Amino acid sequence: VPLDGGRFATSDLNDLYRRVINRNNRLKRLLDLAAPDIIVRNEKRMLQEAVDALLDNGRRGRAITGSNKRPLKSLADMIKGKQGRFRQNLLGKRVDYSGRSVITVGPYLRLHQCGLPKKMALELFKPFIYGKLELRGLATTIKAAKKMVEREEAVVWDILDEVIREHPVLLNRAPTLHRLGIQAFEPVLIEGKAIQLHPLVCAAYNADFDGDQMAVHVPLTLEAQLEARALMMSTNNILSPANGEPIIVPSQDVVLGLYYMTRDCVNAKGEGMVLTGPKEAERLYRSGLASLHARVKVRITEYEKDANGELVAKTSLKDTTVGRAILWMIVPKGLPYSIVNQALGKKAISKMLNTCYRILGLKPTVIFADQIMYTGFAYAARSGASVGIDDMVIPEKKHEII
Amino acid sequence: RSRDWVPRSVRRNAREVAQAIGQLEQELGRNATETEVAERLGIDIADYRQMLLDTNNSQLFSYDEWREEHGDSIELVTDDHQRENPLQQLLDSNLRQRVMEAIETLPEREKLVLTLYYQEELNLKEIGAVLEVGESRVSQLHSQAIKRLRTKLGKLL
Amino acid sequence: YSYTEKKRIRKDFGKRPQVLDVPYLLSIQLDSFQKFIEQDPEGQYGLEAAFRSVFPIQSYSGNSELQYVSYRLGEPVFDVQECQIRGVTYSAPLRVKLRLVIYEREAPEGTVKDIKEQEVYMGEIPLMTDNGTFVINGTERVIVSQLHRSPGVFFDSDKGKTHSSGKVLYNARIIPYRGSWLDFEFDPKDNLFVRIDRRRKLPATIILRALNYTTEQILDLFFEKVIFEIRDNKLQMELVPERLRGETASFDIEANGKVYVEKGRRITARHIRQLEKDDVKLIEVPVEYIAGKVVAKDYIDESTGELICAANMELSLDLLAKLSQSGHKRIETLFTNDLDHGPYISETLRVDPTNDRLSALVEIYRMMRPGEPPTREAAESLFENLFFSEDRYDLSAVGRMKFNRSLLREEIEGSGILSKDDIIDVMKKLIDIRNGKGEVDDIDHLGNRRIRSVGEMAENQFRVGLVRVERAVKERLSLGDLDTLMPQDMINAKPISAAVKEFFGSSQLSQFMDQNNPLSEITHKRRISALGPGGLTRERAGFEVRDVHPTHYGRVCPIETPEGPNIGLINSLSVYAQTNEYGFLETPYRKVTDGVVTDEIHYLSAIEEGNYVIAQANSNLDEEGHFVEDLVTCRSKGESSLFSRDQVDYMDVSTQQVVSVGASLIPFLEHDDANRALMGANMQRQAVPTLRADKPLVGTGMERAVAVDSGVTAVAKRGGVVQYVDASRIVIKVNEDEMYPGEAGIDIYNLTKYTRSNQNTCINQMPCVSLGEPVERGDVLADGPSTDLGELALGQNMRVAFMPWNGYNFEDSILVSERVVQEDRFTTIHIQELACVSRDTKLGPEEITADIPNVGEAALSKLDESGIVYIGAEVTGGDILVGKVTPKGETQLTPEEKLLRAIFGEKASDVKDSSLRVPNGVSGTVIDVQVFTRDGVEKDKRALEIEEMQLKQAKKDLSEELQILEAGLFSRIRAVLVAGGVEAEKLDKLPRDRWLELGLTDEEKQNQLEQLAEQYDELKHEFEKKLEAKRRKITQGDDLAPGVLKIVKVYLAVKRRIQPGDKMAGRHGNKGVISKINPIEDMPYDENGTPVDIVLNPLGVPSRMNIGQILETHLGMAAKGIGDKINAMLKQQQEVAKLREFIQRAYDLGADVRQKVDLSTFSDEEVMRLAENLRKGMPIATPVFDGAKEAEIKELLKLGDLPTSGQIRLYDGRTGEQFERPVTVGYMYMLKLNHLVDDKMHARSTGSYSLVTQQPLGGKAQFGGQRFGEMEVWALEAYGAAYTLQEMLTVKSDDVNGRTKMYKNIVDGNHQMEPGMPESFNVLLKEIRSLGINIELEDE
Amino acid sequence: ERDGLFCARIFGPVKDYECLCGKYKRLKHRGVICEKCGVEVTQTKVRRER
DNA sequence: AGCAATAAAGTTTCCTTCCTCCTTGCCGATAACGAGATCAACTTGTTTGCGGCG
Ligand SMILES: [Mg+2]
Ligand SMILES: [Zn+2]
Repeated sequence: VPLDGGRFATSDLNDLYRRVINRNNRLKRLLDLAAPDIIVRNEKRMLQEAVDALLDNGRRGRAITGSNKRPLKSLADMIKGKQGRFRQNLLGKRVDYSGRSVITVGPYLRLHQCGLPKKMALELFKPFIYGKLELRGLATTIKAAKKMVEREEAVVWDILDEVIREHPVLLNRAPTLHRLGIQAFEPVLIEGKAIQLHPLVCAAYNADFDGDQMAVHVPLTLEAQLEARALMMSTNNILSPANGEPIIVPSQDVVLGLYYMTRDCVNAKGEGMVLTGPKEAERLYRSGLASLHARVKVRITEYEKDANGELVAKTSLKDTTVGRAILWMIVPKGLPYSIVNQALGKKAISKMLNTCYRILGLKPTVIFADQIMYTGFAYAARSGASVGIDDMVIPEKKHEII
Repeated sequence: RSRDWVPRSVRRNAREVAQAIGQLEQELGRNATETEVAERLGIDIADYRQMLLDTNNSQLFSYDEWREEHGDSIELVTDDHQRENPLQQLLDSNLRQRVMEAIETLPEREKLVLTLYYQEELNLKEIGAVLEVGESRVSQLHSQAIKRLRTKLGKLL
Repeated sequence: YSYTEKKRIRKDFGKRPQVLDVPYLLSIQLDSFQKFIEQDPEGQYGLEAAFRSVFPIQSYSGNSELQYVSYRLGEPVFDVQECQIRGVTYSAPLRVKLRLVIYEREAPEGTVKDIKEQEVYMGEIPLMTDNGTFVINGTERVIVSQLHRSPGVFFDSDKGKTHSSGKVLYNARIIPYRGSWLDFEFDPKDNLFVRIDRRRKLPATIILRALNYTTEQILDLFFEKVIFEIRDNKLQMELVPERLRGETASFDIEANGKVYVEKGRRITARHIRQLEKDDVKLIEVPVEYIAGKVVAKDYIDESTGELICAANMELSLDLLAKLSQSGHKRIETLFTNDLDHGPYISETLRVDPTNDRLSALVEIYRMMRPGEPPTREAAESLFENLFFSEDRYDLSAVGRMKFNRSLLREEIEGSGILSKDDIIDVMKKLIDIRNGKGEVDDIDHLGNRRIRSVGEMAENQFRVGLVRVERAVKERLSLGDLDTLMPQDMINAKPISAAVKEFFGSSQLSQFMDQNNPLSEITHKRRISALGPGGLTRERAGFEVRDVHPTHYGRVCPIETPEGPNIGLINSLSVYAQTNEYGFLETPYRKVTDGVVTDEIHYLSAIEEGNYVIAQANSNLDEEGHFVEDLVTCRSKGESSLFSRDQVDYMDVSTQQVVSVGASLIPFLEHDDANRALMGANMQRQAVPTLRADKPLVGTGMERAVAVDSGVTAVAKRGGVVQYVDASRIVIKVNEDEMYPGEAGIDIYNLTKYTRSNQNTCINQMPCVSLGEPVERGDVLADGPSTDLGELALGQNMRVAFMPWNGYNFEDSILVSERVVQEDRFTTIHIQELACVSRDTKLGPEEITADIPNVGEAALSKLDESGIVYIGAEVTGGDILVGKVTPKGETQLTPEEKLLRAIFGEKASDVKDSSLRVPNGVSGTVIDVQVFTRDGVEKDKRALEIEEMQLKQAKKDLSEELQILEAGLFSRIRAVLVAGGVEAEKLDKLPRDRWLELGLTDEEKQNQLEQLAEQYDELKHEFEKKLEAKRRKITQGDDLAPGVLKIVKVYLAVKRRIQPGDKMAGRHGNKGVISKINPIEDMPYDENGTPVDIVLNPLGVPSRMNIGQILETHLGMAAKGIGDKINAMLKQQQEVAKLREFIQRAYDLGADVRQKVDLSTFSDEEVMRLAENLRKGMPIATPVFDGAKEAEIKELLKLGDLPTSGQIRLYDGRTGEQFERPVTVGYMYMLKLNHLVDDKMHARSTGSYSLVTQQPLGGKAQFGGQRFGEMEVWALEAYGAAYTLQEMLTVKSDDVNGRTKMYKNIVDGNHQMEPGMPESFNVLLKEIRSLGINIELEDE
Repeated sequence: ERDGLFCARIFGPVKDYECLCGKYKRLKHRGVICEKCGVEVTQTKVRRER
């Protein structure tokens, strides 16, 4: 095919066909004369050499090149290595109805939600829009849809909101190690050009928020839509098939909030007084009368289903820190009160959740987890939390040892 | 000569500019004052001005890697002008049935004239031979069909 | 200090007395090309070296000959700026001296036959800037300096190659600078072999005969003669006592009359002492000791001529008898202490088939030249060529030198060609280490690696072109006429220029430069590799080179090299690193003499150091005594340890010499992890300058030197006073003493305003100077893009306090206010360039014209009559720039478009448009246009307007110039008429030209009127001359590719502001994404109402250990207060003496910082301006390891009247209550980067495709679809959702029918599917059958 | 070009298809009678992929 | 309003047609120079098979 300035670009295959043909034609011309045999011999040496070099250049004899000193690429490497159809073209695919961007965080979100900047998603559900603008009769035909769309009317955004509800999508970090490297989320449109991301699935993706990128794909049809809503959704993908553990570890922050608050000092104040329930711990501390971290006696109402899966209510009193009181506010009606009577190391939360799932079923665990995130972020912000050069500690018993 | 596929007098002129330009570059001792080329090879400017196109531009290959290690080839940085497009044929067929829609109220032969010439890509004056009226009535009626289709709206202009 | 320094001083806390100020930094490229071009007479380098290397040429006969004499260059036609503008390489002429001399071949050497001594132009060449670059075709570029292995010799030993053995195999290698390598080797069976350019193995000894050597002489050289002697029946034999050493007695070893070693008995060291002692060599021995011994030399019967035993043949007792009676009472044999003296050569020989020399040459030829007939002289010529022809072999006596050292000779130099002695000696050294003596050595030791520079590359490509010449030159000498053939008639200059152009345009070394920030360039030219030709490869090369070697110390920075697969390979030069003259390295060191550090220096090698000891600078020195402490950590032998004080030889200079400059500049390196220090300085180059140039406050000391030596800025060439000033240019008047006489001495400087970078950025300059003010030499006069007052400015300093906030700083994510968005003070610009060309078709010419059919006038409104935009406009995607059009042929349409044209009826011309337009997604401002058009063609009219206003400009500039100059000269032209009378104001009032006739006296002064008119004529003539030259050069048309008619080119301007996603970080690896911007009102704030700027996540301090960022932060808060304390006073307008004392004491804080300044020196106005600059904050230098201290941070902070830890009470903007704890707060100086949200984002529904396979492309530039890998398949299969994949592979990839009908169904509301088969499948089938195969398929 | 690699002749197998004045040729429009001269024509067959 | 006439104007065909150009094949005029190499590759590397290779 030709180029901008009339120049050409070609396939070397042709070049190899040519030599073959020349030689064969020569050979006929020669044969018509019954010539001495030696030139015939040479003619066929050069023949077969041309032939197999067509098939596969530098295998038998050393390779033919152009002027560049580079091979005249044969067939076989249409099929071979990575370059071949298999590993390049046939198994691995370039794709339309796809996109990507840099990402970031949505903390407040719910797990199933994912941030969408306007214009890309706008582009992506284009033919749906066109169908519905012929539906409403705004765009009686296609060009009117196009033209109002490139005019970006408010109705455009209204119908965008109309469509994208319940309209899930597919998410991809690179590289795909295990099957959770991708997941199936539900959109929430946002005003930017960068995605927000629910924090906890940094680990399924090995993601850190320092400048990575993700891509997005689409179950255009319904079957795949429903599969992703039913299989790859954030709710199914909560335990490794490798070893049966929660992959929902709250790594580093919310842990801190919980450990800090759910803790037993002695020093502050109000040590050893009496309440009805946790709502009074809220009542005081939101007025700021008590140390949350202070063992004090209160009354709690714990529930149980020692019956054949039927609740068994009771209540009793506890010398406990205030935060434990508060955090009982959120436990969903199945647990003992021993669950909280320590200052909550990481694995305590692991087993918190494990128990929560294996007893109570699934969805309460999810909900429980969500509020753990929200509240621990909240009181982490409340916490007051920083470090200094003075928080570095040097034992006086170092220099003498050395 | 067999392998090369460019003409001969071409290469004569190429040899000639080679000899001449070297000869005169040593006459002078510096370069690129093409008016001298117009002089010494005093035929015309446009002649060589074309010739430089003709000669000084050779072919290249397709799969040369793209430079700063093998990011991609030249086979991925290519473009086309003769592409497919789905809606132009769509609306063309729409306009085809609009043509019959427009002309179905108009005289019987011209209906069939413009149908069978425009539909199945057949003969026009084949019909002018059938009637044998001189194709003047054809002319005004064709004008009228245009006046009839200039009663509606369509973009793709 | 200097004026520029009086403007703004940066404090320091360094304490060690510095000896050295850093040198000129990029001396090396300058030097290399300088020596390359320069006319060396004798001590040749490069070009003269190349000529005198290819010292003259003579004919295929030997009848005639050219001769070199000398050369010269020209000066360039075009200046720099026109070259970059015009679109050309910047180059120099070349001018050659030559003498065609001819010999009379009748006469013996009747040399007076013919002389044609003339000169010759041949080729231009490119030259360098004062900066380092070569522009090419209007493209500024740089080539890289290389590292690789020396030539010479090299020893090594593989360890268990046939691992069944688990045995060592030694071998030796020789690598000429140019010519063939050579390899000597052992085998599992203790036998020597050789190969050239890894030819197949051969016995070595063959070649020894091939050099006309007999086995006799062979083992004479290699082997010492074990002499037996047959005294009338019995065997006696000579013995050296130290041959029987660790050896055991075969018989009754004794004397003539005395026993030393009994049977079975080891010849101890005692008996060696006896045998040396009592004076015995000749010892009776059994005849049986022979049988098994080998004859040394082919012994015969002299009467017969019969090899009773061929040489190198084991011996016996029947052969003893025959040999004894033959008249041989002495038999030389080989010594075999297989422990020490093994007869590896004897073994290698008796494996070798050949005896004669000639057949050995034949067999070598037959290997080397297989099939070809064995013609004698051909083999001789081949062999002489490979190593004994000056043509195809060389050493680069460095090779010779290193080799002689590896020979342990004395003579450094020699030839470029081998000798026999040398080869013999390498065989000897090989066998000696094989016995054990000595050792092989290493690669990573820099002493073995030599660097290589631009000059040499030029040399080699140049002489290559010379050889291309040599060919045809000889072809024509012998044949053509001699009398008439001018020397220049034969030649050509294409190939030379071709190579030169090539690697200046084709090499993997020559790259674009990184115009982003000064550091980027200066480092990128200080960047080292071992890749390209004569180098290595990523996948082949491994770990051993990537790692660290101790010799790197003080030459190479360990702390900048990337994360890519090329980790350890490239690494930047150290700071005070220098190069040996050869291409090795060196580094200065302070001598330690009598304990005293002598203040001298020596740039010591990568070898020398291993001998001596060097002291460390962190050592506290005892104040003109010596090193204070006893056990000083010194270093030698590739390691460090603790030594005494008197013991030392030398000391380093600094604490810095190891690092890079990219490394050196973050302060408090001394408190953090290494890897992330790498990351820090690696991104530190990758920044962008803001609109404005904000300083830092915490420094190291060096920023000024790079601020200078980048060369971006205005400079004080020569002292003066500011004459004229503007926002675009400057004029200076030069001081008298500096104003040397000939010129009037008025420098000027036209500045570079809004101009594009290769990374597409805003470039510009600006004054930081005033009018009517003196100037010292050297100082700058206007800033560059990213600096202030001669100091680096590439980021901004801002507030921060760190704590969680609601999950907007989850993993290092960042959160900020919004006031800075009002200030737009990180906002920047991205110039974008665009063009459109007119070309001549086969039919005819493309044209450019406003008029085009089927256009709404809306577009045209912004175009002029020719079809070109009005400058200053503001534009958007879809808009049109250039009304370009194309004369076209015709087409054979069909009724579809027939009828669409029947309907619309808008006529199709014989032309279409080829117009230039705004790409989708882009919008901005036009500010400049240029046009280029050929010599031959009418200049499209607006380009004439542009040439005319460019002439207007140039004329105006030169008018200004000469008007000023000549106005200085009008001073004389008035004053000297005053000499010779008085017309006190009858002079002045009447018009000034009409002064010549005024009162006129004879004797000398008629000549003075003539001198007047003379100068007048001179000057007007110069003016006309200058206009002529310049007006021609400007008016001169362009040089173009074939087919081109002319081109247009456009620039643009667009300005980018923050949106979240924007990457940013600081100087400690402290990366981060931005998620949200905060209104002020929810910001945490303070006692005094000040909210904060920036917020952070401190979980990643210890995990990362970027602790020095803390220290800064103390200081970040700290010195600010001083400025406020001053600005407080300022707005209060207190008093000078208050400023005086307060400032002096600011500088008078520390214990033992070196700098000591007074200000009673300085004037009041200096104080005012200084104070006025300091108001924003007091900046400081923290040297890296001679840094400040916590005492001192907290000292300044205690003066600043604040929490000592600087960690304090804050309340919430949202709710307005106090947090629990205090929080450390301060300022960081941080950055922005080029990984931007708009630079990266892309989506795609539907568009272009491939062609051979019809599936989509990739790349935002070409509307790219994303890729879907096998890994994503595997995961999906893990779930098991078939239909997804069906779709993913059919419709969104290949099935065209599929994509069509699904698009149809969707717009119809139908969300359903139908599959097909990929085209890409059957392609493979069609390949398969192509290969001669009945691939096929079984139908259902 | 014909007898070639992109051989026009295989798509236009010569001995073929010309009308008198030389409008329709080379397989391009199989079912074409060149109408001005009314000349009927036969025998042509198309691949592009074979 | 429907139907035709005369006159004019622009054609597409189209076909020759004779200038000029351009390209496909052939054959020729002194006598003898030298068997190529020519400017490259730097030796990844461990595992595994098979032909020797005793
Ligand atoms: Mg990451
Ligand atoms: Zn026809």
